[PDB]
Amino acid sequence: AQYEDGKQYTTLEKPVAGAPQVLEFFSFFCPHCYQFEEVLHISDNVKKKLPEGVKMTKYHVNFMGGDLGKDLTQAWAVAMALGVEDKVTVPLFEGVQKTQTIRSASDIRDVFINAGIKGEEYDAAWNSFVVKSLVAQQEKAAADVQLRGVPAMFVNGKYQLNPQGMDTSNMDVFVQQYADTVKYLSEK
Amino acid sequence: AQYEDGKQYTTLEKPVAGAPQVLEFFSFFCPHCYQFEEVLHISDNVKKKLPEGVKMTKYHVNFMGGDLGKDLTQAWAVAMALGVEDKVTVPLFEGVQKTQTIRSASDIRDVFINAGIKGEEYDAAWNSFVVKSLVAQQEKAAADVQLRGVPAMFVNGKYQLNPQGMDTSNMDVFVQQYADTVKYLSEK
Repeated sequence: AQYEDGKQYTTLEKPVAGAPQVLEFFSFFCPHCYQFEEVLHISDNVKKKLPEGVKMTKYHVNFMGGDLGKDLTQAWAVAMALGVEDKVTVPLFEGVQKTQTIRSASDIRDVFINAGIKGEEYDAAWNSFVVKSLVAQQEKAAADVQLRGVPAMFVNGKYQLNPQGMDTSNMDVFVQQYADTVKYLSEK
Repeated sequence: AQYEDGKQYTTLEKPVAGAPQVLEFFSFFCPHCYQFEEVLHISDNVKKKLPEGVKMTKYHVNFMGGDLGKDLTQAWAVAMALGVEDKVTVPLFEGVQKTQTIRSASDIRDVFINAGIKGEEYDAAWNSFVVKSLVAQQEKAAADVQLRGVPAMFVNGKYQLNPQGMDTSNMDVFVQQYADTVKYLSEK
């Protein structure tokens, strides 16, 4: 590939210090985020391409979905705090976008219960200051890269992936170009 | 049910002349479209309640899918041209969203071949003026109704279904409310 700023990636005007090496932002209301998760498996394929020691971080954003949007950011904080992201990502995406059965915080709670998280544990986490701090961390991270939309990925707080500039004829070629761009940027 | 403008349906500010009597839009990438068609069977339930003589039309759109999305819209034109919608809708939805076996146009072609459409016939239709025209027709219809998202349904180019307010405490009752609304608008 001939990597070029503006094509596969763009460069932040003011790089963020102490940023995660690979930082993804998403919303459970975001249609492309649904595709990135269920059909393209972007995070898994980026992980596979990168060295074993690279930290990948994934944060939820507030600006899709009204009040339920805020609740989902708090729920994603719960998931991070309990380490159950992989248990709830699909039923949260599908509950919001596919079946549209997630309408309130109670419905979000039911998803966690059905994914095996004990209700008492969910409630304790939901109300915890660990979770409150993770909510603040997600919001600050988005602010720091001046985030305007999702999905988004940032490498070393300097470079932003530009999927728009990639080939969309074949799903697996798209994923390969995306992951290979992350690898190129990571060792930049 | 007591029908009111703004409740079960809305009224287009700019009516579309010569529109199909009942016009549905969808995308094979769209999870709620999968829900509508593969789980709720909205098209089929609407059809069953429609007055005799009222035909249903269904067009594909491309909001998410880039070049592959365009391929899907052209493949849907082939399905319309060949009259094989009822043979390929299921394996196309499953292949895109569930088994992730549809990654490119070649995989779409394989679905038609497996459904009984010979490869040379699929290709002849793919490259036909009829299919080129059907692609233009799908695009133009979406533009005419100022299509914002999918799924969507329009009656007589005048009325837009509004499922948001409908009873969703029960997917069976939702389907009934939705199909009854189309029947009502068709009679108007």
